[PDB]
Amino acid sequence: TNRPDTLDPALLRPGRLDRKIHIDLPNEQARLDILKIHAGPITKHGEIDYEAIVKL
Amino acid sequence: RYDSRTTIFSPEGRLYQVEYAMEAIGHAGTCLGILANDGVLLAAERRNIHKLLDEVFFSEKIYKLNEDMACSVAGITSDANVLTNELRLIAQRYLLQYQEPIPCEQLVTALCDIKQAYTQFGGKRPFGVSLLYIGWDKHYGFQLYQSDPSGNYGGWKATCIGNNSAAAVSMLKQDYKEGEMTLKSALALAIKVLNKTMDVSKLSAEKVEIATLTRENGKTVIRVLKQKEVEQLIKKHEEEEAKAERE
Amino acid sequence: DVLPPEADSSIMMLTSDQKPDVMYADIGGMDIQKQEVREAVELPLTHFELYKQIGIDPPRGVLMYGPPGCGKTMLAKAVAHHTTAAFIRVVGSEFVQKYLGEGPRMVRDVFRLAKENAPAIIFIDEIDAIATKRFDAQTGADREVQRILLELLNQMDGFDQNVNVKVIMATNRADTLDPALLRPGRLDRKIEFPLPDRRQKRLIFSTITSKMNLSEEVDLEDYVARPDKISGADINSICQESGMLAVRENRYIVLAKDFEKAYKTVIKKDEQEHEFYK
Amino acid sequence: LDKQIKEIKEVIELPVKHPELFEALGIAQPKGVLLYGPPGTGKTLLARAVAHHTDCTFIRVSGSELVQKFIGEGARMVRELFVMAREHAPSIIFMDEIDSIGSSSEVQRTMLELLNQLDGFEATKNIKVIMATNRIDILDSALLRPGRIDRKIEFPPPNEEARLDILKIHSRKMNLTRGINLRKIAELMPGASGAEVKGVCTEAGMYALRERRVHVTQEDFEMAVAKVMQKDSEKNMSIK
Amino acid sequence: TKGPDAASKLPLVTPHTQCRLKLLKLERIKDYLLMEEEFIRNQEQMKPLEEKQEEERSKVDDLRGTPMSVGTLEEIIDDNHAIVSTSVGSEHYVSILSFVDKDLLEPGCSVLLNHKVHAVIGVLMDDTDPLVTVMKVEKAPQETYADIGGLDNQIQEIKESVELPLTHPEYYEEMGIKPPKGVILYGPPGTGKTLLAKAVANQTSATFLRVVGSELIQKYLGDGPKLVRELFRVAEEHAPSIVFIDEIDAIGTKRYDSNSGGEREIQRTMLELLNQLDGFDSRGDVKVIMATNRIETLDPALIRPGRIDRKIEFPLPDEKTKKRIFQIHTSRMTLADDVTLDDLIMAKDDLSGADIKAICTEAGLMALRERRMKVTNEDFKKSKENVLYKKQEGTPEGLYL
Ligand SMILES: Nc1ncnc2c1ncn2[C@@H]1O[C@H](COP(=O)(O)OP(=O)(O)OP(=O)(O)O)[C@@H](O)[C@H]1O
Ligand SMILES: Nc1ncnc2c1ncn2[C@@H]1O[C@H](COP(=O)(O)OP(=O)(O)OP(=O)(O)O)[C@@H](O)[C@H]1O
Ligand SMILES: Nc1ncnc2c1ncn2[C@@H]1O[C@H](COP(=O)(O)OP(=O)(O)O)[C@@H](O)[C@H]1O
Repeated sequence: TNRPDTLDPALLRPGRLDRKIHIDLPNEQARLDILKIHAGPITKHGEIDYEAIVKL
Repeated sequence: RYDSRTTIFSPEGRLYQVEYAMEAIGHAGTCLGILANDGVLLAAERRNIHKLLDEVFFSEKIYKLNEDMACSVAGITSDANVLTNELRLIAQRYLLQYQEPIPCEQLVTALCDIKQAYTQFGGKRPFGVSLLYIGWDKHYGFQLYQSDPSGNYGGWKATCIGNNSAAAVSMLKQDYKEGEMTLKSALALAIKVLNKTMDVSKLSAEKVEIATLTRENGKTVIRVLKQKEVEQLIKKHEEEEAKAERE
Repeated sequence: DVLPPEADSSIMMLTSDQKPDVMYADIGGMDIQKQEVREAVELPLTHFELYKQIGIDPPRGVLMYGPPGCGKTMLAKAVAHHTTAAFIRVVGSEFVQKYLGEGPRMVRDVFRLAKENAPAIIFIDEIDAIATKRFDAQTGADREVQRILLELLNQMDGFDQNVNVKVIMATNRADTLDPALLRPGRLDRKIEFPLPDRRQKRLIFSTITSKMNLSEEVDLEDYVARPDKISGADINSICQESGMLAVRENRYIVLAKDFEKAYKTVIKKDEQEHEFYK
Repeated sequence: LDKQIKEIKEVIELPVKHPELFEALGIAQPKGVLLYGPPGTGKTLLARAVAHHTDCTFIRVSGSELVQKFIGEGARMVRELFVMAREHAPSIIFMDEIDSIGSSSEVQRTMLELLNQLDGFEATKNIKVIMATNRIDILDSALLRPGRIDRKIEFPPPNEEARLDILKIHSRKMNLTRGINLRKIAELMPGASGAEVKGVCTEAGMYALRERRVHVTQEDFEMAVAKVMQKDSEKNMSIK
Repeated sequence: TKGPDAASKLPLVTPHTQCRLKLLKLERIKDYLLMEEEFIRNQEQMKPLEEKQEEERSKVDDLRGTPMSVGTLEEIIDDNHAIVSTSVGSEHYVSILSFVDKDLLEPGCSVLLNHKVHAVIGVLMDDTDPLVTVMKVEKAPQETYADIGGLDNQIQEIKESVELPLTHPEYYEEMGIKPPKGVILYGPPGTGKTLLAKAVANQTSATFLRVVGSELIQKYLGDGPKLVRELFRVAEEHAPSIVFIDEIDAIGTKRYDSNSGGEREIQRTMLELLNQLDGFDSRGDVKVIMATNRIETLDPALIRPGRIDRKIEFPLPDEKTKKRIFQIHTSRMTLADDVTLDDLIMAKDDLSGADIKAICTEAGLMALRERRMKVTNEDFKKSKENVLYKKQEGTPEGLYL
């Protein structure tokens, strides 16, 4: 969780907290994939220019 | 509360900053002087002694403000250097203008006026230095003066300024004689005072520094005692202490 | 009929029965500190007839000072594992807002515990906050900590309620420590915990790596005799990370390059600096 | 510190045992005694001593305040406590803290109540109070008024003679050999804190134990003195 | 209505020394107290007629059981079935008639009833919170004014405020001036505010009320101000009287916001106290005296005309008041001719009466230390040094001024 502002050096020490994973930066293509995933459970014509929407 | 700015006045007419400076003078090495008609003596405690320090200088708390005067300082080092330089400048300016040595009181009052001015304006903080002056002049023979951070000054027959000044002055007032010191007794009294007030025992010669101003053939002589003289003096004092034992 | 006693220290006796399970030899290197703390605590709690024969009034206060990660909490854990007293640490630094000054609330209980079963011991670090030096006495809500420290001092010295209830302080860099809670009769034994030095890094390495796959090609001597200052927590972290690096590549036995990588990773100094401050 | 003992005895035992002397004198007997030692050496140990030969109900409060905490009774230290003490007609109370409960918040309410209760205005007598603390100056002036507190006693660090005496006192059980010189030990440990003498003795005993002997030597005591003292230094702040 | 204090056991012992008059005076007092004892010892002995061998009372005994419960008398019903509730809110409409006077029926006044049938017993109990009834005092501590000395202005002011009103209102009546009600005594500690309070308490024709400032911190939320309201009600009931509050700087101080949010709630007590002191309605005939060491810290709302009509300062005696206190204290003790009280008085400044008491006591103690009942000047020379050691002040203002 990124919520805790204070970070404990003892925790990040090997063992307790083995390693830290940085949430990747969306590339606007993962955004397209997310839109497709959420577009799934949606009723629509089908002629969706998903790339246009994500660029919008 | 009513602090920070030198200028503000406490509702009881107290300038707290200058009082803080006066108090803080107490965190300074012991220094004292004795009139001792036919001469005058200054002594100080060379605190902060370490094996590695070199001590190539000629004294550290004693300065020659002039061919006829000397002074000793206690407080911030930077301010000490500033004030010593200013004093030398003042003395030389007067000598140039009138072609005669500056009387001691005039030099003291000039420097004290500078200090007051600093306590008078809000731009700058008061000087955190207090000092003693010993000199001779035709007008009033020998003289000893003391100057404080607040800007006020006085003249004394004997006085100590820094560190345990209270005990030193108590002993002096209860032991000093008026018009009978003749120097040598003054040296003995000064050594006794230093011994009692100083924390260290046996008064290692390196701990203390001594200077004496006298007259000879119409010229002043301001000589700082070397190690051998101080060793002899402290040896004599210790012998006298032992003599007083069992009696 | 009067029923048996109730209430229990911390979770229970000896902070429950969950001993830390650490052996003095299991944690090697601080031989001197081990001996001093042992003489301080174990001997009086154990046979003290020799102490009486000398007639020494065995001390009850000792503190260990050293950087944060040079063997401390582990030493107290080992003492807990290999003692017989009702060691109730239960001293979570408690600023609190309602119950202020639980010092007597605890020590008395422990003393009540001490006479209930046997003399107990206490231990804790991170008491540096409660150290302070008084100073102002007027600013509200700031003197509560001073009240707590005074209650602690009174309880520690207090009266003849001795029951050889020993106390251990592991919060150090003692400058904020009140001279009141620093004096003979007060915490008496001051024991230093320096950075694991050469000939000690080897002992710690051997002790930690005792149970390990031990590729048999990595020479711990290289790190033992190598320069640079490294504390025990760092050495344990180095071993842990070397093991993780080995397991990452599905390597069952840690190999030398894994140890090298772990050593490089753990050594990061400031890791930012700013190229000034030199 | 015989002088302090004599003074405390005068102010405590005499009024509660010889009221006739005071009433004949025509001066109200003292009530309040303050003990303020900068290091604190001896302070309530004297307290425990007087407690032993109390011959009267010795009350004592030392745990900060007690239950002066979240609500449930405001200023419970008082009223009930003093009526209890007065119930046992002759008695003396001990406030080992005398740094809490009053130096100038909501805490000081109880201090004001205590000051009023100890002061006059329907207050009785036959009770006495001794207060132990360090740096009395911080203490509120009201508590320092002569009426509430009468005698003030400082416990200065023992001199060479006092240091020697306390050392002898704490060395009675020690199996000191023939050759040790307590005079020297007192001499080369100036600025003692009283408790420091007991500390040096105990550590010397530990030294003897480590070698597994039953004898202490001048060398052991010198090592003890060295161990007890702690020095501090740091360079480049040597200005002024 | 009610009455006050009943101490004052002949304040005329005026030799004040070992003289046969005080032997004669006190034995007269012994004679009248033994006879008044003997007057009540045989008073019941005479006239065997012990309530006519008993009558009527038996009815009240039998009608009401041995234990009487108490409750709050709610809405009254003419048929004697007024509703009453027990401590647990056990409201019950219940009959109420025996040989019981049915005229003191009010909502909210405690009533007594039977344990079993809950019938109203009779004695509508007339009592208040014991936390206040304890405060009532009827024992004057010591002398009224002679002991005190030098505060002619302060004693005059307090007299005008309190004593004169309840002695001769002729001036007030004809001129239409209402006497001042509230007085706040303030000054450095030990100046003797408490001394003057006791002084007036010794010569108060009316009942005295004593309260410490830090006495209204009732643990339970709320409550509290109810305490002070009931206190004022009680004081008003018991005829004219004076309520004295010592160390008032514990319930009202600058009325500052909750800040940290702890909700100390003492502010609520202060507001209720202020309302009762002066707000709406009328206070009645009740005087108020307040004592504190610091007055500025008090919030202005409490301190204003109509609540504290007088602010009386008690300064350090300089020379004359100092001499008065000094020789007043020394009077009751043997002293030597060589003693020079004026010498010590002049020698020392900034000295308060408490210090005078302390120094005289210490001088006597030192003299006893020397084994001499008589004192000497040197005794005082040592005493004033010993006592005045705790005080250490003065900034390095020794040269510039
Ligand atoms: N000269 C001495 N005589 C007796 N006990 C002494 C002396 N010097 C030190 N001590 C010891 O020091 C302790 C004094 O306890 P005391 O009640 O004075 O504590 P305190 O006032 O809280 O402060 P401190 O810890 O400095 O004594 C006791 O253990 C006592 O034996
Ligand atoms: N001028 C005086 N004449 C006679 N007795 C005096 C005088 N001044 C002080 N005293 C005595 O010394 C005592 C010390 O002062 P006191 O205890 O009254 O303190 P206070 O601060 O004025 O009042 P409180 O104790 O309620 O705060 C007085 O109560 C009184 O007994
Ligand atoms: N026997 C040992 N020898 C050396 N290092 C050890 C030993 N046992 C544990 N360590 C390492 O040092 C730590 C000891 O606690 P430490 O970090 O000193 O406590 P703290 O830093 O909280 O005061 C262990 O957690 C581990 O990282």
